[PDB]
Amino acid sequence: GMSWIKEGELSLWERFCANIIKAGPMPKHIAFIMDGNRRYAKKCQVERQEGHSQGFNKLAETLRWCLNLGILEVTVYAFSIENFKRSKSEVDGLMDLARQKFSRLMEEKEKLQKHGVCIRVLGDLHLLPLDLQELIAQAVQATKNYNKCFLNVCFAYTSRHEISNAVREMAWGVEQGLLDPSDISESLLDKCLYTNRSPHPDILIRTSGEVRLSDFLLWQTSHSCLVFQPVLWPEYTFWNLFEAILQFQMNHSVLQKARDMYAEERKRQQLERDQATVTEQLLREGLQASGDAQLRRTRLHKLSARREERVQGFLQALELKRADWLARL
Amino acid sequence: GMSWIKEGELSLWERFCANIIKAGPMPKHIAFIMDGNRRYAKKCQVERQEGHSQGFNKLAETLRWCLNLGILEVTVYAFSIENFKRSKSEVDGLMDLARQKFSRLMEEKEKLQKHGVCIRVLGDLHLLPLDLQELIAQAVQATKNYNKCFLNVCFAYTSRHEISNAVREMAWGVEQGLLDPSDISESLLDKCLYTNRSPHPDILIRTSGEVRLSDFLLWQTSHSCLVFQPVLWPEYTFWNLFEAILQFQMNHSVLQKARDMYAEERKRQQLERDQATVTEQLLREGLQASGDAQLRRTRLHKLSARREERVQGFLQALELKRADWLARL
Amino acid sequence: AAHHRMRWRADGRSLEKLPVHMGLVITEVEQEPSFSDIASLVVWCMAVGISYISVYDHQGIFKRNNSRLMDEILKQQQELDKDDQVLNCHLAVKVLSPEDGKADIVRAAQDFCQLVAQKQKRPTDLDVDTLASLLSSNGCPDPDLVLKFGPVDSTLGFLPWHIRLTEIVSLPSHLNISYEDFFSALRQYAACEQRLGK
Amino acid sequence: AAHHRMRWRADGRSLEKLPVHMGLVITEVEQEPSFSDIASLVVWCMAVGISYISVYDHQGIFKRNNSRLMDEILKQQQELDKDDQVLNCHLAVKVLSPEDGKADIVRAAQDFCQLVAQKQKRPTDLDVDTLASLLSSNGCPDPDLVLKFGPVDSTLGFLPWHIRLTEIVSLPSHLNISYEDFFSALRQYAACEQRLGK
Ligand SMILES: CC(C)=CCC/C(C)=C/CC/C(C)=C\CC/C(C)=C/CSP(=O)(O)OP(=O)(O)O
Ligand SMILES: CC(C)=CCC/C(C)=C/CC/C(C)=C\CC/C(C)=C/CSP(=O)(O)OP(=O)(O)O
Ligand SMILES: [Mg+2]
Ligand SMILES: [Mg+2]
Repeated sequence: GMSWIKEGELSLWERFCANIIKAGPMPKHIAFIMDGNRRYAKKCQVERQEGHSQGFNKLAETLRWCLNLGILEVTVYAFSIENFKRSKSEVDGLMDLARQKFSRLMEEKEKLQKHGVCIRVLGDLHLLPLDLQELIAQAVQATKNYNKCFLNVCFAYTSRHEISNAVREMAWGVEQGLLDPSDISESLLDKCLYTNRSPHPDILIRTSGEVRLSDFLLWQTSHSCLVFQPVLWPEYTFWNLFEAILQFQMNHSVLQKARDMYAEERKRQQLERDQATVTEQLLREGLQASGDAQLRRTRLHKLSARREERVQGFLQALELKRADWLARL
Repeated sequence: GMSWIKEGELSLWERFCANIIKAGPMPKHIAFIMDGNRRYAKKCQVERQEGHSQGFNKLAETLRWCLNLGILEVTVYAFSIENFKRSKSEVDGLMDLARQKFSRLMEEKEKLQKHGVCIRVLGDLHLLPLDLQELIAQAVQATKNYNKCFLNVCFAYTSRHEISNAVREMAWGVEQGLLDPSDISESLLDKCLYTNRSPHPDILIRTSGEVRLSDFLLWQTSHSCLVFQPVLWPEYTFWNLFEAILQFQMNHSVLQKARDMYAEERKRQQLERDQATVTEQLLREGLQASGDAQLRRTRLHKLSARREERVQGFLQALELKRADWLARL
Repeated sequence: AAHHRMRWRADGRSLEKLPVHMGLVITEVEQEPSFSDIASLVVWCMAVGISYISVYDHQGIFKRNNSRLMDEILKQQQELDKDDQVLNCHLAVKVLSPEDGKADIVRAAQDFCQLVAQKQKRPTDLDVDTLASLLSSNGCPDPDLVLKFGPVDSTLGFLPWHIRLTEIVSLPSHLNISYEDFFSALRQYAACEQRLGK
Repeated sequence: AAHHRMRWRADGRSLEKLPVHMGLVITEVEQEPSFSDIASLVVWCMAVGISYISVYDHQGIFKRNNSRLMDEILKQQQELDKDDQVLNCHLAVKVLSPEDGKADIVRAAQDFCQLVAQKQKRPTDLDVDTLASLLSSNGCPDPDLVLKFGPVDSTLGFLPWHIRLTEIVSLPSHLNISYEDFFSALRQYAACEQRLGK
């Protein structure tokens, strides 16, 4: 019923295969690099603006496929910072498309509240036209408290800009006294990305023949099933999506083993780093020579606890700063 | 058939109760402080030498009880270094008893080889008369390769002298280059005691009304069931022994829990000590900052291995020095 | 006054003998440690005239909760110049654990074997009298009496070297210990007899 | 002569383009590592003219067995002045593991946040160009091409920051890799096209 998710059920064959794969592990979060719109427009002999508009139609149809498959969170690469280097005519065309597609979202409100659709827009959003920022902000504010499904539009986004911003936020926390520099950790950087509300994608899909990530979710897709498919994005089918899920299911056991051992090893190296730090403060100022009193055990438990409360207080400030939005008004 | 273990089976009631207790944990090694011979002689109005001779009769009878109960290793306190301060007449009487009881052992050889009786005599044996040393050495040499049951006579023994000698052996190993001083450990000191061939006693029994250990197996009985019984040693009965075993069975679960946690804690503190040592050599000479290469893991595995071979080579020398016996000739 | 100090001193002086060093071995560790009972025992030894008291448990709980125990001792000692009262208990009271037994004898062996390596000492120079002076309690006598509380019939690794002649008296629990029970164990020690091998 | 050096150089020069930095991601770790196959790939890149080669596995086996791999590389490089041959491979070859990716970006964040704490730098002074120069590979280009071997469809935490534009070509196994297979992947990279957002 809405303009951002098409209304339609799976056909018999799609439903049947879906039922079969749903007997195994299913992805929770799928990320799309929607690529090939312009080649598709040239192929059909239509204007490049119609290639991109067909691209939005395929998005809405694909979110319906995910929702029918029980995949409730989707991240899409809608506009790169690098895309600002296209012609004004083409850049204008994409901003105009976003102006039209957003706001249509707003007209279709309550229908979003009915389906529980939370819409997040992630990127260095200050480079967008001011009107587009206010309209993005209104859509994000309205769907803030919805949780039946999640769509993350990466607009004016690159991964390096996202990662550089996450460091800057951690540096801001140090500058304001919320954190010590020793509090920085891989898990802390996770919580300072724009994607911090969602788990890392199970699958990265990139369409058209390109076998590169193009500055998209580099941090987040380090252990994700990577699927490169030749199809141009406006011609994406249910079966392209199905094939990608089959790829995920084939990799799942080894990819989870690797994911588990990475986390097992990262925590083990953090224990060694803190164990040596507890000894450094213990080797200094007298000698430990302990022992039954379990002094090192208490200093280590107190070390992580005081570290936990600092980062927890730091994040409440970071969300508060991110929630402060004159733009929704 | 032998003069050091009486021949006789359990009566009906002893056999019945034995069967019942053998359904639970049974001691493997019991240590006796055989005390009260002289008060017993005064009580029966016999000479003090007959009190001590009744004391040997009770030993042989008690080893038969243990053997019937399936308890195959026994350690007894036959003569303290402190006992040298008794009168010459009394000291002479005890040496003469040992001269007679040993050598009778030698006459009863082959009967020891038939029952697999290994006889060990532990103490600062150089303070004994030279003839008594040669006769002890002949008995110990003859039963060296027997293993059906074990009796350890502590003769001219104290625990402090035993512990001081164990340190001296470890110091000797350092002096000769077999060990580094950092190789000394609680487990190494265990293997340098005279009792090193036997496990630590499950029970310490002391007879007569004395509630002290009198420099006996202090290191070895740190987690042993201590049983103090008023009975004078020449009047020891099967039921005194039975009562002590019941005490052991009552303490067994908590005593093994304490024994297990002591060993769990001792090994944990040794890991911390070596972990910090591996870092000290790693913090010195560059910085570790590791890591995936598992450098600390290899240095720790190599540390204990080179420690194991040193102590293993040290002990082969210690037994060789202890086996070198002009005295058996 | 108190007064009461004189009465307790007259109790200790009336015994045939009194321990100079006493150990308190607690074999059952309670969930919330009963410091008050432990502190009462310590204060009674001090009031009757015992110079050194060692508190021990196999799991090292009292060593981990040392300041809560000293606080309870000094609170109970006021009833019946805090710095003088504090150091007087730091010098008479030690809180021990397994590491103070076998691990300390191993520490003394390493240090002496370190001197054999530096040619400063010979293995033969380590008699039992030398080893005794190298332990942590070099300037404090061996325990004369040990009060062992609880259901375990073991010293549980307490000072194995020092208890060669210690009298070991057992009481089923420390949990509501009374002065009469504590002093009854003192009468048992006073009547003990040590012949020293003779 | 060899000679063969000229033939391999003519192969690299014939391609429309060649990687300056290439990564080798091994997603399946063999029981006894196949250093010879890995060493052959490294030597081929050097012979055809690739300046930097990074070897990677998620479990850090090649980093733990670094000298066995460099030995095999230099052995295979002799066929088809050892100090000059050694340092030439120490400078062109790096053996990487997961810690060289996300853990290194965290290291750069700690050091910069250490300067914000010392008032030597401001958070706003950290643009994407500054962060790039603060990483471990500050003086070495980003990988142009990654050859990924084995059955896993993931980069497994390899240099997440540096692979923003890396072409990723997949081969099912490195286990008996041939020059023709390796050079076929080079033809794929040569034909790749990067429009840089335009
Ligand atoms: C944010 C925005 C613009 C619109 C909002 C609505 C929305 C999320 C639409 C989906 C985003 C769509 C349709 C396209 C993504 C923009 C884009 C240039 C993708 C690469 S296709 P290329 O042009 O590169 O084609 P070739 O590779 O063939 O050259
Ligand atoms: C080694 C040797 C001597 C003989 C070899 C045979 C042998 C092992 C015999 C068993 C050892 C025997 C019988 C007695 C142990 C010697 C002794 C003085 C024990 C304390 S009884 P105390 O005299 O103290 O009696 P109270 O306390 O009433 O004064
Ligand atoms: Mg494109
Ligand atoms: Mg006696």
